[PDB]
Amino acid sequence: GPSVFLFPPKPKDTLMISRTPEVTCVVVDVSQEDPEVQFNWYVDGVEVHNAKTKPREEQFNSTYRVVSVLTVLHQDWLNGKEYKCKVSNKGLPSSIEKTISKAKGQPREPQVYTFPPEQEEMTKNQVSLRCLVKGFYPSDIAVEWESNGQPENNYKTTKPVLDSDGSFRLESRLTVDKSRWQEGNVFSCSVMHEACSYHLCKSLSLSLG
Amino acid sequence: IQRTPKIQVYSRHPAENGKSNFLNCYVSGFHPSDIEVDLLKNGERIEKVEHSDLSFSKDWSFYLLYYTEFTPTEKDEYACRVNHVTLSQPKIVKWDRDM
Amino acid sequence: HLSLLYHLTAVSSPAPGTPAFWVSGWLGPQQYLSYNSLRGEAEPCGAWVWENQVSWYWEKETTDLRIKEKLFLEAFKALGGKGPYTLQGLLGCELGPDNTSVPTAKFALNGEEFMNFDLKQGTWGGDWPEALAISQRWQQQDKAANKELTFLLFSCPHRLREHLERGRGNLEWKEPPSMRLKARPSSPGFSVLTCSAFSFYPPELQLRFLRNGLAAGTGQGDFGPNSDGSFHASSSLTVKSGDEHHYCCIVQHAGLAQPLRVEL
Ligand SMILES: *[C@@H]1O[C@H](CO[C@H]2O[C@@H](C)[C@@H](O)[C@@H](O)[C@@H]2O)[C@@H](O[C@@H]2O[C@H](CO)[C@@H](O[C@@H]3O[C@H](CO[C@H]4O[C@H](CO)[C@@H](O)[C@H](O)[C@@H]4O[C@@H]4O[C@H](CO)[C@@H](O)[C@H](O)[C@H]4NC(C)=O)[C@@H](O)[C@H](O[C@H]4O[C@H](CO)[C@@H](O)[C@H](O)[C@@H]4O[C@@H]4O[C@H](CO)[C@@H](O)[C@H](O)[C@H]4NC(C)=O)[C@@H]3O)[C@H](O)[C@H]2NC(C)=O)[C@H](O)[C@H]1NC(C)=O
Repeated sequence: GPSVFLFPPKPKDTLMISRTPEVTCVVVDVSQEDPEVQFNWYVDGVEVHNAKTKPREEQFNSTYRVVSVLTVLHQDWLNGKEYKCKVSNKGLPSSIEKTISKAKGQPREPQVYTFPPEQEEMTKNQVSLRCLVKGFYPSDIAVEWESNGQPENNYKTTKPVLDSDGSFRLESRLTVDKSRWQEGNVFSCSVMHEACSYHLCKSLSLSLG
Repeated sequence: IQRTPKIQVYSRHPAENGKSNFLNCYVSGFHPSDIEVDLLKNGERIEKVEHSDLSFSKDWSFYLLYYTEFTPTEKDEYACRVNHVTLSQPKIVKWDRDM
Repeated sequence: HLSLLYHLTAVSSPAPGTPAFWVSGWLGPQQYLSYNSLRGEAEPCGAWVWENQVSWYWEKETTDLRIKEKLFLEAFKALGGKGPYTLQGLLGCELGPDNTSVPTAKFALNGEEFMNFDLKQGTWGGDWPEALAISQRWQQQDKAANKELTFLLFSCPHRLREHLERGRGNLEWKEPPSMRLKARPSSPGFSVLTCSAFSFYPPELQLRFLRNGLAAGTGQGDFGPNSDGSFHASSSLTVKSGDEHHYCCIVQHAGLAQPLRVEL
């Protein structure tokens, strides 16, 4: 039986108007007996025809893969409209539907907290700058780091998880050279959220010290 | 976002054979602004074709009127050919006098 | 009542030999103004070419729209996000009863609203990072915001009220539509009834279908401009082939005292 997965747009794409937020409908386990996959897309139960399908790519496990990408209006996604991908194929009785959406609920602004390396952690190759983001709803959020403006490569960020008050929390750690932190470079945790003014949240920058 | 053109082809006055008139090709609801529009008589493109200003509607989508002075017959056919980044092939819409 | 709206468009990469920036100006549904960055001059369109108009009017329009041309093109510099850009503005006014005008100032990047101008405060606002960027670039300029305040709160309400005096006529224009109601075969046992309205103004028009006097509905509509400022509409309803003569088309229009019933 062929499997359908439906992915939401990257949060950053939905918070910047000059980026393309796209939903992504994916079919695996399509038999060579009969490909011929056919997509149907609905925004709030209404069909649209702007979707683009790539050609089916063969996988090394001798099945097929087929992806269909629909661009969404920034404000449709934020107003919480539903995106329904419906896949047709002669390896199923009837088609299968999957629906994806932004979550409904009163949006809450992130509370941001930055932390420098503790002094008792400073004869090591590199040092971590910690970033704690919580009190936000919904869970769509973008988190990156920058020094004196310029973006940064080395950072890991936890998935948003629900807290005991119905808001979401996560953490991000930037690893940096002990020298770059000692040379008094300025580091910032850049957070983007729906409920933030211009979608850009205020955080306090870190600099030793 | 990108939006595919809607294409309407209609005459300025009711189509009476032998009588001077205006053929219009209306292209609306499209984005971005770059678009190509040719009016076709018996399959070949017409030369003396004017057009209105690239303008846009409340939803920000662009629109444009192409038109030519002409005298329709009983056997002559007219169409409108449109290319736009959202179309992988030129789209022909043939003039129907009914509308 | 009636409105004066500038429709402005700048693209960061225009096609070869096409304006990077152009504007159409509208009094209700009629274009009175055309401007583009190639020509550099604001020009009247249609009957507004005949307007009993003051001698400097069209250089006030050129002056104001050159400022905006330069601003719109400055906006792209504030972005530096590689991929190409379209910036649109909907700017103007409509009169509110008792010597008052209600203003409009919206902006779209790549075809979506992202920014506005607040006439109460004198700032560019929006919910979007790219709104902050352009807003901020437009605020570090030679009196950009004061020019925008002036353009909307003084100039638009005057221009509008002066067109009501001098161009009253172009807008009270009433041309009722020429009508056709025709039948074509579609799928076997079925016909397309098509009701056509030709060269009418103003553009507000209601077409619907009757069957032996009874409401048969509005059909599927459609609507478009002509090259001469008139409009065009068709509505189609599928009927039983052999039932066609039981149907007639009712148009309603500002141009007609009483609704007009069209036979096949
Ligand atoms: C033949 O080969 C095929 C190709 O697979 C290959 O993968 C590559 C990467 C390599 O590893 C090689 O091994 C292969 O060549 C096989 O296809 C795969 O089949 C499996 C099983 O069906 C699919 O597994 C699912 O994966 C999703 C997450 O996938 C994302 O992340 C992957 C990287 O980690 C990546 O491979 C995927 O492509 C996909 O990437 C995303 O892509 C989009 C755009 O295209 C991006 O925008 C995203 O950013 C990107 N994401 C990331 C991250 O990178 C996973 O969600 C599925 O789990 C669901 O179902 C489980 C059971 O129900 C459950 O455990 C999960 O919780 C989840 O279920 C949902 O969970 C939420 C909880 O929050 C609930 O709310 C939902 O209700 C619930 N729903 C359901 C129904 O329960 C699952 O693990 C895999 O995606 C697919 N790979 C590709 C590629 O298409 C094929 O199976 C194989 N056959 C055989 C017999 O070998």
